[PDB]
Amino acid sequence: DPYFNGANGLAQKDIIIRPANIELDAPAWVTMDYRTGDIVSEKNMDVRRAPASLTKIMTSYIVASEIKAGNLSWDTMIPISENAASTGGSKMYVKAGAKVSVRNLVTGMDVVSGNDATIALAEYIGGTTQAFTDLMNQTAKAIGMNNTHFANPDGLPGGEQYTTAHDMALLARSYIYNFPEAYKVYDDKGLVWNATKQDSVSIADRKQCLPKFDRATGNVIESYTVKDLDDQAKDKCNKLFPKGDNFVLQNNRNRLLFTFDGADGMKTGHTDAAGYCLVSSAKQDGERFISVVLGTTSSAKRDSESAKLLRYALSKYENVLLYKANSPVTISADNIPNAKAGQKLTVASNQNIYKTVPKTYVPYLKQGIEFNPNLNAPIKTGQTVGNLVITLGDTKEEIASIPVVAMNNVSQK
Ligand SMILES: [Cl-]
Repeated sequence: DPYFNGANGLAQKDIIIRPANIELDAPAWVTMDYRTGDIVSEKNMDVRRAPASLTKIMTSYIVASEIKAGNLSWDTMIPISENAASTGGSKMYVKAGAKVSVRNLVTGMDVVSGNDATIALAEYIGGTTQAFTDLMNQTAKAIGMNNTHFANPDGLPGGEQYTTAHDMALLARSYIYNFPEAYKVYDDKGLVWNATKQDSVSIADRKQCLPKFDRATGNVIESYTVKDLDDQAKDKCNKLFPKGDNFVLQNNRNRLLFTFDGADGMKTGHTDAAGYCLVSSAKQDGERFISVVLGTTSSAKRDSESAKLLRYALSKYENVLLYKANSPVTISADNIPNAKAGQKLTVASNQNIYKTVPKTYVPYLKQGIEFNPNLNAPIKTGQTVGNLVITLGDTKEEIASIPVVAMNNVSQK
């Protein structure tokens, strides 16, 4: 175009937007992608703080492992000791001398944070609660939680007791991966618990019948309140909600289940030493993130600040396979010193580069080979010659770096 001056200089290249460093007033947090393990946001992620009921995640972790290993099943009926039934704090209200299934006890532990249920599972798997705590600390070392020490199975304060946001994210990621069925329990909205029979009722079964409960005692007054029901569906309301049976009704106190779209976990906790804490996970279009927030001064901030982290990660990041393993990258070998002029050099790594990167970076990433600057011929097949490098645009800034190995031979002159 001869009727415009300086169009090439007037044209505006798109400006790459880096994700801004998020700011919360939580003393510690971490946000991690599930499939890559990459950390996209964190503060003080290795500072040791009190665990509170996040301890119950490890207890639930060990319960799932014993089920997967065949030493336990969801159907197994555990006796409730008087020690378990009488533990204070959050209860699911299991009675001493009763038998309760693993499925019910795990639901009480995960959804209601019941200490009596946690203690009942611990006594059964470990014998004593002390022995079970030792198993918790061994399992923590095996997962790689190197800054974590539990004093008991339920997170009640007392004794040496700590974890980190990074360690809790490692535990959660392992939980999602190894125990997907047990992890589904954390998405339960609440627990409808028949304390008389010592068994639960599906929340869906409650919404069908809509029973009437005495406000002051939890005793069922009416089995069904629905105006029109089938005679046989009416009797199933009468069997699941008898007349006079005592019921306890509790919601899952992870508010994110109700407010955050795609949130399916995980666990809350609160002591004076730990503050309000939340391990949470949200999935949106195949992309799952894990967030841990520790030490907030209120439950509302605990939920507010966790949602900010999950929304920030889910909307600004992306999983990309930057390098497919065993992919050749060939270049001319003439420039490398002491090399014969005829030959070429191919390099490759047996590893992938699968990384969580900002969405805004993706169209600007470039594969590059950074050779050892002192590389001269001869070089043998299987010799390490440098790194495969992912850079951002035409700059030298590196997003990923992986050592690369020689697939050819070069002969010196
Ligand atoms: Cl993911």
